[PDB]
Amino acid sequence: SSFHATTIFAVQHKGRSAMSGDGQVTFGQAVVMKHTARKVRKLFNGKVLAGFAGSVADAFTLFEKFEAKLEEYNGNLKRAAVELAKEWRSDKVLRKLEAMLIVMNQDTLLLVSGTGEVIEPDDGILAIGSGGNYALAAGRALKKHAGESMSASEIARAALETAGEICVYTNDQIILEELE
Amino acid sequence: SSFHATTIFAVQHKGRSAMSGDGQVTFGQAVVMKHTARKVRKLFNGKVLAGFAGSVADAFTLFEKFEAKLEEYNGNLKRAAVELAKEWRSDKVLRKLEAMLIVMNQDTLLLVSGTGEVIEPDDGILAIGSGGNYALAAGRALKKHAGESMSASEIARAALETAGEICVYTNDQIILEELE
Amino acid sequence: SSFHATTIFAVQHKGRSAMSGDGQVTFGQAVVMKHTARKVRKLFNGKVLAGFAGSVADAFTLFEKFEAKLEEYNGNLKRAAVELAKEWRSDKVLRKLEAMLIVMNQDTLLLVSGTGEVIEPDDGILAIGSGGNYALAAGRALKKHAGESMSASEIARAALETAGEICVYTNDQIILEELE
Amino acid sequence: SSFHATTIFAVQHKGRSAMSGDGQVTFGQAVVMKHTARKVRKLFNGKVLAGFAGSVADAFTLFEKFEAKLEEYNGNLKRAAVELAKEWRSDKVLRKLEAMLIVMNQDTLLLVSGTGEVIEPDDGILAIGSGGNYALAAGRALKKHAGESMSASEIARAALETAGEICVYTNDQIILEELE
Amino acid sequence: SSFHATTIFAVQHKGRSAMSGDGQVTFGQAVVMKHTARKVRKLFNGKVLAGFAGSVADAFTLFEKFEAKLEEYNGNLKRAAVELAKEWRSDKVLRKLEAMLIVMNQDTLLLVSGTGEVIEPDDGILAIGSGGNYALAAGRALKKHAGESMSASEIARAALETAGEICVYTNDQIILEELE
Amino acid sequence: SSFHATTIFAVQHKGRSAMSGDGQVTFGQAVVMKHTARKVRKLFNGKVLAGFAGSVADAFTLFEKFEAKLEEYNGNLKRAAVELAKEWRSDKVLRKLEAMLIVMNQDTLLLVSGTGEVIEPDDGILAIGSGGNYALAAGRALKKHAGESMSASEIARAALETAGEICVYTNDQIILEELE
Amino acid sequence: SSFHATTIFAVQHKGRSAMSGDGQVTFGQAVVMKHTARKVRKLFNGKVLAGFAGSVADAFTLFEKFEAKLEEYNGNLKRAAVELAKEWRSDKVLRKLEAMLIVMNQDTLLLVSGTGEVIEPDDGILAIGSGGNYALAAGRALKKHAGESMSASEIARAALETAGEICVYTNDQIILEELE
Amino acid sequence: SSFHATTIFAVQHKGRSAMSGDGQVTFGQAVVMKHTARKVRKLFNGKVLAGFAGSVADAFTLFEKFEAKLEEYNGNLKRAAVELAKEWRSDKVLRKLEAMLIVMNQDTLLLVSGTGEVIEPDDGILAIGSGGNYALAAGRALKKHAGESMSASEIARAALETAGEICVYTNDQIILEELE
Amino acid sequence: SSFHATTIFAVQHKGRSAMSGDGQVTFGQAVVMKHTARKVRKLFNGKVLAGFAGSVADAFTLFEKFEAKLEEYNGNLKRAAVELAKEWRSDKVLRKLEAMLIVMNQDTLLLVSGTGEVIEPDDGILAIGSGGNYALAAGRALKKHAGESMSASEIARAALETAGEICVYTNDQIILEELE
Amino acid sequence: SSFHATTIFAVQHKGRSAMSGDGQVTFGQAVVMKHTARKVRKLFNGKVLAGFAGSVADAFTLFEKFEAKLEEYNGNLKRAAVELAKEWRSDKVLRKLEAMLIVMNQDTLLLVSGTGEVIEPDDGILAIGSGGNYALAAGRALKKHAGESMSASEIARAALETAGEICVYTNDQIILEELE
Amino acid sequence: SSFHATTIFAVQHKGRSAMSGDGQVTFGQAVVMKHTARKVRKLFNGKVLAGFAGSVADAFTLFEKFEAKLEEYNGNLKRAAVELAKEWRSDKVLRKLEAMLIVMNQDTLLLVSGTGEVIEPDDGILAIGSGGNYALAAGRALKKHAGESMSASEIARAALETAGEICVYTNDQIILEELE
Ligand code: NA
Ligand code: NA
Ligand code: NA
Ligand code: NA
Ligand code: NA
Ligand code: NA
Ligand code: NA
Ligand code: NA
Ligand code: NA
Ligand code: NA
Ligand code: NA
Repeated sequence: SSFHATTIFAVQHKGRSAMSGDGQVTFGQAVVMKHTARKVRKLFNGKVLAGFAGSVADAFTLFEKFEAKLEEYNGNLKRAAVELAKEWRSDKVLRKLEAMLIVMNQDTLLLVSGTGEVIEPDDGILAIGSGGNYALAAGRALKKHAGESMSASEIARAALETAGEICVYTNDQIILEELE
Repeated sequence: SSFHATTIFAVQHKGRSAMSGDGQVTFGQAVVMKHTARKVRKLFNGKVLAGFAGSVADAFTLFEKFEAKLEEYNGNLKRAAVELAKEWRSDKVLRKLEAMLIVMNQDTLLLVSGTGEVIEPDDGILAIGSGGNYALAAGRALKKHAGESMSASEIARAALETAGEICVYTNDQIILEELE
Repeated sequence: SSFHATTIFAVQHKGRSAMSGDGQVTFGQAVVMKHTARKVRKLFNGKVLAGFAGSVADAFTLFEKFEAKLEEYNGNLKRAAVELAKEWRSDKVLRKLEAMLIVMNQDTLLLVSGTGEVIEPDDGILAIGSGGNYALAAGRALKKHAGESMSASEIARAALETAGEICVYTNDQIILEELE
Repeated sequence: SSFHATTIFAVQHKGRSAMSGDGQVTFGQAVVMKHTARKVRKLFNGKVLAGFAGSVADAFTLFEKFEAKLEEYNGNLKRAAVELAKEWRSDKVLRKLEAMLIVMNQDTLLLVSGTGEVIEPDDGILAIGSGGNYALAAGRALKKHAGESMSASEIARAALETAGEICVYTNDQIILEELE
Repeated sequence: SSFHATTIFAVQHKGRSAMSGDGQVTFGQAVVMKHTARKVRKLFNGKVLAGFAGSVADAFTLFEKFEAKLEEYNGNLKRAAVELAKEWRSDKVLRKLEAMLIVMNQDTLLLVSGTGEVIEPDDGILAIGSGGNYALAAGRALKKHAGESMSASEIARAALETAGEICVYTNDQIILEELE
Repeated sequence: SSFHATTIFAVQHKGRSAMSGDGQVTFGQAVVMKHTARKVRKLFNGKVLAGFAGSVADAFTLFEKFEAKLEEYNGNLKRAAVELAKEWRSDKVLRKLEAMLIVMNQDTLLLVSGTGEVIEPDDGILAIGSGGNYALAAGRALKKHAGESMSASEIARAALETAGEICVYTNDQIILEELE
Repeated sequence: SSFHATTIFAVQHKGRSAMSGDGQVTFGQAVVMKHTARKVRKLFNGKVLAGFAGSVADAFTLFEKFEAKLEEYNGNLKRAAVELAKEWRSDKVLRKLEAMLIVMNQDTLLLVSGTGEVIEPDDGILAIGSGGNYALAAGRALKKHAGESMSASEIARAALETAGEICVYTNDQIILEELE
Repeated sequence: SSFHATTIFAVQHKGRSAMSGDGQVTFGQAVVMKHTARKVRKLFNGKVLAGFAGSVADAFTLFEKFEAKLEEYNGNLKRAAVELAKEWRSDKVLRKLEAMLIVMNQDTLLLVSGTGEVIEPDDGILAIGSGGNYALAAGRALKKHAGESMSASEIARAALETAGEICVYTNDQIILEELE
Repeated sequence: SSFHATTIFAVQHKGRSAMSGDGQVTFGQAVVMKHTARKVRKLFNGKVLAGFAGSVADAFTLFEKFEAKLEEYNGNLKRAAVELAKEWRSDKVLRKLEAMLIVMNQDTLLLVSGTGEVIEPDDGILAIGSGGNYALAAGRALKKHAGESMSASEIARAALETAGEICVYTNDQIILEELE
Repeated sequence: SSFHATTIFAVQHKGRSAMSGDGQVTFGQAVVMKHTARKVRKLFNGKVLAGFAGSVADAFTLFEKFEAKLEEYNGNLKRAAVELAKEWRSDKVLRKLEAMLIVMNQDTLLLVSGTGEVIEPDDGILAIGSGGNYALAAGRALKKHAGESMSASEIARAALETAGEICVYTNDQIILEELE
Repeated sequence: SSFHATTIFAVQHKGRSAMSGDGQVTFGQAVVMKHTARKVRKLFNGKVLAGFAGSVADAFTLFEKFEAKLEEYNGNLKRAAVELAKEWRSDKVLRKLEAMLIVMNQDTLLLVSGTGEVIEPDDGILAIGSGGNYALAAGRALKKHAGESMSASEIARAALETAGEICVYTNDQIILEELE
């Protein structure tokens, strides 16, 4: 695709879960078409945060499917994720997607891919999209050297701000959701 | 090279001259290193405006060769430009440069390239650099359909503003210079 | 070349200056030959810090050329750098080096490059090399949201630590130098 | 994919079997998302060791298929492995996987690939994945020249350590399983 | 070129210094033209061991050049090595060589490259050439995990045996030099 | 070069010589910087028409040189052309130019190139530039099937109009010179 | 394929319709196999003219599909074409053909393509194939500046004659068909 | 494929029909695997000569297919040839063949291709394969300029001799079929 | 695939039939995984020798398809080979294999490829695989110039030895099968 | 360059010498600018025939150099030709020319190239340029099989005609020179 | 260059020295221009045999440079070869030649390349050129397995014959020189 993924960051910190994302939709090398896209949402009656950085048709397809697996498996995030991955990597159309998916609940944080990966981080942080690695670095750092004086939302928010500031493909229209 | 040119816009409008530029310095595909670069300057005793979007050492090599060409052909901008163009494109190293130069005095506005082009626009507008074509589109549009209500500086600033809003390689730290 | 550049991070914070770097020397895609390289040094009687991530033969040529420039412009970092850049971009050989130089005295921080760039950052941080952008994201973030409880050297070290943890070309063998 | 395979090593030495593997999950050129993956498992009631460096949806599809072949051919490692190969290679999707499979019981050791290869080594060692070749050379050297003073598990862990030290894609978070 | 570098390994271990090398000279992808090439020599009245895996016309130009720098700087391996590198990286012809040089005296081991690298290993071992990395993994594995019962020349030899056994560009015709 | 040549057409018809050219200066694939460039001129006291489609620095260099050969050889177009070609193809800088030169006088029409060609057409028509082949086809046709009711200027003019109408790289700001 | 398309030109002028084409069949870069191919035909009882420059097997499939479409929409050229285009762009095989179709009845001229284009020209001329754009330039020109002394068939023939004379892939073996 | 087509020539001349072919089968760039291949056969009770220069599995599939179309359309070379082409170009596998088919009966000569070409030559001669063009030039030269003293089979043979003598992919093991 | 083919050589000499192959299984460019592979086997009850260097799952698909064709065609080797070729070349996956097949009985020796080639040699020798062309050159040379003093099995053995000596992809662990 | 070489043919037959050449000057893929070039000339007072398909500035530099060698070595065609080659190939500019030179006197016939080749044919014929290979095959066929009924000049003209008929880059405007 | 190297083979066997080469000069991919070229010569007064398949102007530059080194080093072949190599590899043009040199006297046989290689074989055989690797495999095979019954000159002759039989670039017009 000529559209660049947006940037999504997620973190669990002191009993709190947050997921932040910017809104920049770039087409081609350089042209911004939208500034405020919303690529982070709540699923399963506000019990789960989901972030998909690709197109909305692919986001909805994956959200619906993940919702159905969550019902079929009684809220078990890990199982629903593994089964989604299995389906995703065998689907002729969706498998080729570059954009990844982050799902999280109260207990755990997961990265799902179209090549069929399901990855649980070791420090409660995942990041994806064009800016994802910069936000990853900024959050990891904030949580380790400033964890005590910052929360999960202040962290998700700062990580994305740092990334907007260095990534040309990430902007400063930050959307932030938390689980309570 | 891995450093992107900043964006420069120039306009002659109703007797006034102005030049503007953003400050975004990007290295590689996506990484911003500086936000407030200055690449628009006054030369030749505040009588010309010059804009060069490439590196500093090339800026000084070119600006010095330009000064010398002016104090050689009696302040004639067209002739000094042409002769700088002749020497630029025959220099083993400098002629490979992608970055172009804009010089302007009270009377005329010129683009100079290291392949030896000297171009004087038909509509009082030149633009170069990563966003230069978006600034060119914005400024031409304002000058033709809203020129009666905007000054040369208003257009200069407004063109850069549009360019920054749509081009990932151009930001909102605008620097503007005017003659007189 | 096949040899990757090590990673170097520089920061001015609260009147203090620091510069860290790792020691991983990687050859080709994936083969580490050395873990404890020293690519950060003091110059001009311990008044400036210099980091160059390229080869030793190029580090010596550039550290000696900059030494000449410093004594020839009496300690003035900016004028030395600009003259270094002009020399570096004119040199048939050294002009092609991808690796860059960071120089800093107690007043200011500069990046110099073989293409002839000289860049002073806006927020007192520079970083270069393989893991540079991760270290730059980690450092910018800690300064904004944890500046009031971390010093220049603590930030330098944590930004290199963050970078080594996410970047395969950056290790944990950190060298840190400061000015008083 | 963009995800790099982890490193897996297997060895039969003096009647003992052992398999080691690291935890590094690298995405794209240089970015580590996970440090502690588990890609080495036990199957068939602790009679076989299986290593698969790939994604988990793929690793489960293969561990399931192989288990089904092992019970159909009554624990015969080679018969199950050959029939796995046939099926793997005639699968429109999984056939394309770069990630290979190592399987072993108390009697032998076999690499299996989506191209349909089934290879038994001549010297009791296989290794695969990003760092596989470095593990192989370490492992083989130790077996041949230090084999009276190291056991299978000692060698397995040492070959992976050696590989972790020289390969940027292999870390030091070593998981080791043996056949009791 | 179309000719592949042979393989060379060096190690310092319990006061002893050894350097081993194979003899396989391969032309193009796959044709072996010689099997007993000698690319390991003693220089400086049997006090230094030098190894260069590229062509003879280059290996002599470098050995002569290196030996002059030694007579000029009175046995100082490090100094001569750096001056070699300086000269080498500014030479129009020799700067482009892929093949690298290893020099070692009783006290130290050094890799020199035509891009101007001078690298002392942390662990007493260097290896270069087609099979260099395999020999590096082997020798490192031997020294760490079977160092108390193996000598420097015994390791040099073994690391090359392993390299030859797994790498198609490395044969079993080994040459071995040591310093007492 | 990123600049596209403009389009030039030339014709001798019933004792008349004309040369027409459009004014579109395109940079990159698609961006028009100027509409009215003048790339056809008179040399040698209005006795010769010259058309060069490249940059002005190259146009002037070539016009001056051609002027000097014309004086050195007493107006002989063919000889001055051949000597220019010889000089042009040996000059390290100019030889690589893509744009060609058309010169004509009362008696004859010539195409000169940087690879050293001098070509006299068979039907008194030459064309060059982005649109040149379309203008060539349009003129050839006009002169053969409508020669009697159209002159050299009406032909040069129509050929360029046809070409503006089908070539995206040629526009309708036509400049036309004739010899009397 | 290696086989080049012949050249076809179509024109409505003064109530008259004509369609010409050459017969050069070129294989590969430069080898002519045939000089007198017939790629222009009459259909639907001599009321329409069809030119297709591709292979005979594709000419028959498309001339028969268009025949079906014509009887199924009662002579209406535009509705037949649009339905042909939809069918052609859906077909797994024929959809990739570079060659295009020109159809014309006494009312109108259309171009149809495998990508599903249907284009009616603005000035009553179409052309396709190897020499198509030269024939299009020659024809457009003769109609504008010699329309009042040339008929539709005379223009068709002169445009193909002009094209053959400048295009290496177009010969002089012209076939012309008209409607009364 | 890696296998090169052999060479085949056909000619009709003074009521006689001949087809000649070499036997060289080359694999990759340069390795000859057979010298006496027979790719010229008689079909349809010795009434047609067919030649196909690709592989045997393809040459039989086409000869069978062609011979069925002949029994179905009662000896009509042209009709069967067109239906062959229609079928061939819609076949998922055979459509991709580079190699072409020549069929000729007493009255006519035809080239059929898998892109659906059916071409009758103007001058009684076809040639295909590696050396086809050289044989085509030779045979054409013989027929025109030495036709009154050479027979059809004498030309087929000579055109192949010449082809073999100048083309590395064509040898001198000639097979010759004729119809009375 | 990243697995190179072993080398296989067959010969019929003085009424004896022989086929040899080495055992080297190389992965990627240079890494040897196995040294004693068996790619030469006896089929159809000790009556045919078959060689296939690819993977064992393709070996068995092909060795089953081939038995099934021998029964269909009453042991007629050439017919079965031709029908194997037809089905191999139309198989969507197998069609793409680089590895070729050699089959042989008492009377004849064929090479079969998945592009549908079936080649019987003219001098009683075929060879395939990595080192095939070396083994071919050796055997043709021994057979022609030392034929009167070697047996079929001696030549097959000496050809593979020669190939292993020059080809980095061929080794010295030779398997030999004969037919009475 | 973008300009294609013209076709030149030379032949010695029964004591007569003759050289033919066409006139087509093609630029880029397909565009003919000239139909009647003259690239075949007489030198040295009508004792030698020279053909050079290239540009005229180059063809004159070579005809001049060769004439100077012919008078230095007293008409010795081979001595002059070899010394021409040496000089041609050591010329920083002309050495790169694809266009080759044919020269002949009453005794022999020689191709000379900027790579330094000097080739004498075995059968009295050379040909060069775009259509050279087709002329060669035509020429050779006629000489060998029709040589008692055609002279050198008859063959020369016939080989070029044949070449003009099959090659899109060669026309029928044949210039012929012979040694009286 | 578009001219392929002839094939050259040298051998020392039982105190006799021999060198053979074919005569095929091929231009581009496939066109044979000469069949009897002489690339094997006797030098230094009948004492050394020299083989070089490239052009005669390079042949003579090299054969002069080599004489000049033999005098300098008192007929010591290996020394002259080594000094030739050094100067060849630093020559800006000759450095780039693909053709290699074989020189040989009564005592020794060397291969020299313009990348500075000098190789003395271990089994008395070298070969270079298009068919070199085939000639090498043949000769190694005749020497080792039929050595006791062939002379040096017989092997050289039989090796080139074998190579010509399999390699499309090698022919059967063999030149043989010996030293007593
Ligand atoms: Na940004
Ligand atoms: Na922006
Ligand atoms: Na790391
Ligand atoms: Na590591
Ligand atoms: Na080996
Ligand atoms: Na236009
Ligand atoms: Na033409
Ligand atoms: Na041949
Ligand atoms: Na080998
Ligand atoms: Na032609
Ligand atoms: Na041959």
